[PDB]
Amino acid sequence: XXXXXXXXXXXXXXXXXXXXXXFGFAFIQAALQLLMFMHMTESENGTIQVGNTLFGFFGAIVIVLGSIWI
Amino acid sequence: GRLNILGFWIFLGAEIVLFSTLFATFFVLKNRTAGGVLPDELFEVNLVMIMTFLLLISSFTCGIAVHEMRRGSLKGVVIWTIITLLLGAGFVGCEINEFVHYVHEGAALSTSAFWSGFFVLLGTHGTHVTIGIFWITGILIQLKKRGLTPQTSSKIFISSLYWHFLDVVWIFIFTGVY
Amino acid sequence: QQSDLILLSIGFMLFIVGVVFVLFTIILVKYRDRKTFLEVVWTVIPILIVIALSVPTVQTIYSLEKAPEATKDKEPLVVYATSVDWKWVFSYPEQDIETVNYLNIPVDRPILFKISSADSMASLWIPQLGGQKYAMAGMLMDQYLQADKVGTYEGRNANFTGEHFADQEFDVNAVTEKDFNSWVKKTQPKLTKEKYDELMLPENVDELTFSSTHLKYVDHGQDAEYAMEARKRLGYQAVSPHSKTDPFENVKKNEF
Amino acid sequence: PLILGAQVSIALSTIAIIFVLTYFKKWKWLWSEWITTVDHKKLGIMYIISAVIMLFRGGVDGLMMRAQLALPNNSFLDSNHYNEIFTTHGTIMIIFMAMPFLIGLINVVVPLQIGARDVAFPYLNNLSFWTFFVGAMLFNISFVIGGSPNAGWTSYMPLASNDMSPGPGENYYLLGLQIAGIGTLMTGINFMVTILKMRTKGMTLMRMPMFTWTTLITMVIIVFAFPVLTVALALLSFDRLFGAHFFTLEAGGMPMLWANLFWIWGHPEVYIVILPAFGIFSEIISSFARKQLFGYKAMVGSIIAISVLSFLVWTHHFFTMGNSASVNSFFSITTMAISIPTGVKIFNWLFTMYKGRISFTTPMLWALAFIPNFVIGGVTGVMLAMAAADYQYHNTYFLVSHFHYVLIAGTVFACFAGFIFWYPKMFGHKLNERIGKWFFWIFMIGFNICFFPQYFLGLQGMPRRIYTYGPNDGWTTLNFISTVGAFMMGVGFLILCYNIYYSGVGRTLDWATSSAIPPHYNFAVLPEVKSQDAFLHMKEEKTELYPESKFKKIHMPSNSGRPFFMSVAFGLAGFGLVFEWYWMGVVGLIGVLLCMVLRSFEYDNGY
Ligand code: HEA
Ligand code: HEA
Ligand SMILES: [Cu+2]
Repeated sequence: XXXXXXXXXXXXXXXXXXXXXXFGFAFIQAALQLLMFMHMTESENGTIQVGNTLFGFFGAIVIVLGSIWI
Repeated sequence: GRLNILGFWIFLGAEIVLFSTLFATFFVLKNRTAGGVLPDELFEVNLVMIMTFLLLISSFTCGIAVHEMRRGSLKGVVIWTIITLLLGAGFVGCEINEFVHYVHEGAALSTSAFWSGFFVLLGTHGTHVTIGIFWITGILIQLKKRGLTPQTSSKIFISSLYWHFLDVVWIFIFTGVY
Repeated sequence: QQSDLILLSIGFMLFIVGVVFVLFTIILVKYRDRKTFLEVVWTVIPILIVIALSVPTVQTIYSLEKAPEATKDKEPLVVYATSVDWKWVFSYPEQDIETVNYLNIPVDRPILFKISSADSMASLWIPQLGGQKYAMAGMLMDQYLQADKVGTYEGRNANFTGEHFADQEFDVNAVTEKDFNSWVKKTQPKLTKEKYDELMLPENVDELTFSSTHLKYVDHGQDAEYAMEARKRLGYQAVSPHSKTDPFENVKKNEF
Repeated sequence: PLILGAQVSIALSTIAIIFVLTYFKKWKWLWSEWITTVDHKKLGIMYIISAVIMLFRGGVDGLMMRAQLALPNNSFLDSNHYNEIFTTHGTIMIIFMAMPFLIGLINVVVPLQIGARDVAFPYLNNLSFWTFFVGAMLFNISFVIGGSPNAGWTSYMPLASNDMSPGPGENYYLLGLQIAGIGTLMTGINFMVTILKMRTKGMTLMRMPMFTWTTLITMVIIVFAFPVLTVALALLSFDRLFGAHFFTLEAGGMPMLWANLFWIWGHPEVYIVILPAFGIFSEIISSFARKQLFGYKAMVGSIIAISVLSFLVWTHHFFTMGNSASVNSFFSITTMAISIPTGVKIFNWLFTMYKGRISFTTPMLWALAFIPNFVIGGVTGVMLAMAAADYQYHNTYFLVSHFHYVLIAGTVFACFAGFIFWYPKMFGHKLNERIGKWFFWIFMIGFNICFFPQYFLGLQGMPRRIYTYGPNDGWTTLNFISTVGAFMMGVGFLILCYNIYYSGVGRTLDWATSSAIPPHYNFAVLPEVKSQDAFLHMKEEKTELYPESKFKKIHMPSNSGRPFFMSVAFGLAGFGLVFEWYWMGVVGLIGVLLCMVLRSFEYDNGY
């Protein structure tokens, strides 16, 4: 019941993503996954769980924006 | 209480660097094809692939919340986990005919340096989504001589959340390569 | 030898650090046998050790970019430097001339070394000129040099090993201006077109003068695909056990 | 070719010896209580005994290399069969020696110091050994079966495919590390969960004590700096086998892109070989010193700095290839910001050793010698961090002389420190102290006259990866001195093995076990701890033991024969793709077929 609101909101981000082509477009991609994964982390094993994935995207920025940085 | 939910979770964080390495590989190999074919791919197939997968999670974010967590739809496991299993073949079947149609100029990884990254950034990409089908169907052999209850049969959740991690880079591939 | 003042000046900087820890162990320990405010106050010195180098080193990275150890924004000489396997190639775009495994430069003149390679990555070290730059197969890397005093400057490669890579030592020299123009005039063999392709085989070679520039061939700095049109057009791909000797098909200029 | 003919017989003799002397009947002791065992104590053993085997394999390699480099115009080894030799030596270390030696000292010492039973997944940790071991036999069988790679442990791309030429060379490097990377990746995942959810009651997070913290940092860098290696080789493995053009010169691909992928994994893993080394030395210097590790809000806080600042520094191995200058100063300033969080950890071992007592035993000597030698290599890497001066001493032995001081004093000593200080855990009694001192001194003095003349060798004008120097300004003796010290460290490995032929002032849960050689269940009751150091507060302060009538049940994570069969599939498909089979693999697909069948058995076995 409550998860359908996010799923319905998720489909519009892809439709707005096509409207961008057919920063400002590098953020709508990360924001699409925030709402997707926010429904299954905390808590109990959380803090560590939702914390493990945070520093992985840093490497993605470090690896991507670092490789492009040359 | 099972810590495999957390152990095979930090394994999901490792794949972020896996795909970021391919994303760094691909993003540096973007301006090549100095001698070869320039990339022109079908646009409607991209949204059809992405909207099929964006609807794949829509039947899975609620596929365990209003399933095992809310109330107890034990009979619906052969309903919500099977319908979401057929959607996994939609991405496999569409990406296979996408690669076979790419045999027509730009086949495999030998035509250009750029098509090497794309057939691998989406290659092991396609491999991760293919083994998930065999992992999601690997737990479906439990409603026979087993049939465990929630908070005990962790195989569904640890394989459900692994299946969720695909759509993350799947969307980042949507913005990355397209 | 511009950064050599850093090496000598930094040598004593860590020579003190090696003796500081001699006073932190030998002074006690022996006297001490059976037979919170200091750590926080310590964080003032370690950046002082690195920020005293995180400024002059950054004031030098941006210094080797623009025209360095030479003069001013005059006398711009260009020298295209290519690196095939084992062997070094250098071509002058100023006048139709090109040498191999040898290089002459007048002292006190800027030289824009265009660095590139043919089949394997490399780098012209030359321990008398100082810094080295990688020979990237696919694009040209610019690098300026000069000559301190008149003498014999040894030269080698980064030695990205490959059977014949340790003997990549190519000797370079630095003389005056008047002798450089007479030397340049005496020369004008020529660019024999096919003998250029007779070079991409990794072997051993002598002087090979050549009084004509080779840059009329796909730039070489661009389109690094000249490794297939090289070793394969003469029918040769090496292996590791037996049946090598450049898999048959002769024609070359080797040693002896 | 003549030398490699004797060992293939010696290799077949060793295989023929195992059958007659050992295989009288082994399906009751070898297949039951070993190979596919689950107890974490037995796995960590199999890790280091492979590293000692690789030490002799790496030993005859390191000796004959410098024996060839005794003086110019030396005709011991030719151009090739040296390139392969010096490549096998470096890859046998770090990957197949220092990694199994470090994880082995982790797979054993860490789970006892936390009071837990086994690890998180004592099942996935089983294959995590064989996943490395089948990669070790893969990379070892390149001896006579095929051809060892001859591109260095780096093995850059532009000299690795067709410009290289040997078929079965780089493939062992690609497929050998590709497998061990999977095994090593799981070792970081098991221990990242073992030290977070299986600690005993009272074991607070901030004090547990500091080595178990360094291992925690070791098993964090493995999780994020090994998937890169898994694709960096897989990309390269696609370039070699399936005909991909990720970094190929021909189709125009970037030759340097494989360099940056390897080093995005490279320098972070460089700390994975120094992080447990720091931990093993953190206890021993605070154990036989009988003092408190004075400094935690600035020492464990310092162990987290190098954990993240290892990925903002990896571009320091380039510099010479002319980057964007600004990006060559960014990682130059940043690299200096990595020698400071590493720097404070040396000032933390001397003020925990002062005011306190000491007794110079054998493990103390390794901790005694670890303090200077690692800094003498650290006072040279600071120079390497200066990108403006890195162009002059890039490569040329001065680089080789820097890191051999850093790692051998760092890891190889910690591999020797953890060897002796925690030897009573492995079997009865310990090593003879007085004659164990003879091994320490000879191995220490030969270490310096081997690599300090290399500081003069490299600065005077001797590049690296060279089989003949030549009479250059009388710089022959600096090369021979390096070889004398080189062959001097070899003298000692015979002593190291002689000490093995004979067949404490604890401050943590080391000697807190019921006796020597702790049992399977390890600790009948979980300790309450509730403090920083468990053993001293549980000796003089009160007693606190394992009282009877307070026991309970067992763990029952019994054995399953699948991890051995699982890694054989990886070793079979790996060997099948390497040894010929250029385009596609006939048997390489079967290994993929067998692995996925066991991955169904992974979630088809109830226990
Ligand atoms: C863990 C790190 C580690 C360890 C332990 C060692 C161990 C040794 N290494 Fe090396 N080395 C590297 C890291 C390491 N090395 C790396 C990374 C490379 C480059 C890799 C590449 O790019 O390819 C390299 C390669 C390398 C070079 C540079 C090659 C060149 O630039 O041309 C040198 C220089 O002399 C060297 C020497 C030694 C010596 C004398 C030992 C000693 O410790 C030897 C240890 C030996 C024993 C402990 C056992 C002794 C053996 C015997 C007693 C057997 C005698 C019996 C008979 C001869 C029959 N090795
Ligand atoms: C255990 C692994 C290990 C560790 C811990 C280190 C530690 C360091 N390393 Fe190194 N390094 C290697 C493994 C390691 N290295 C390897 C394998 C290579 C060669 C790879 C190859 O090409 O094959 C290499 C080569 C290498 C390079 C690349 C050179 C090139 O481009 O060719 C650089 C560049 O910055 C470097 C620098 C440093 C610095 C600044 C530290 C610092 O972390 C060291 C910190 C220590 C100190 C800084 C000294 C102690 C501090 C104090 C006493 C406090 C006071 C001091 C100051 C205030 C300065 N080393
Ligand atoms: Cu590094």
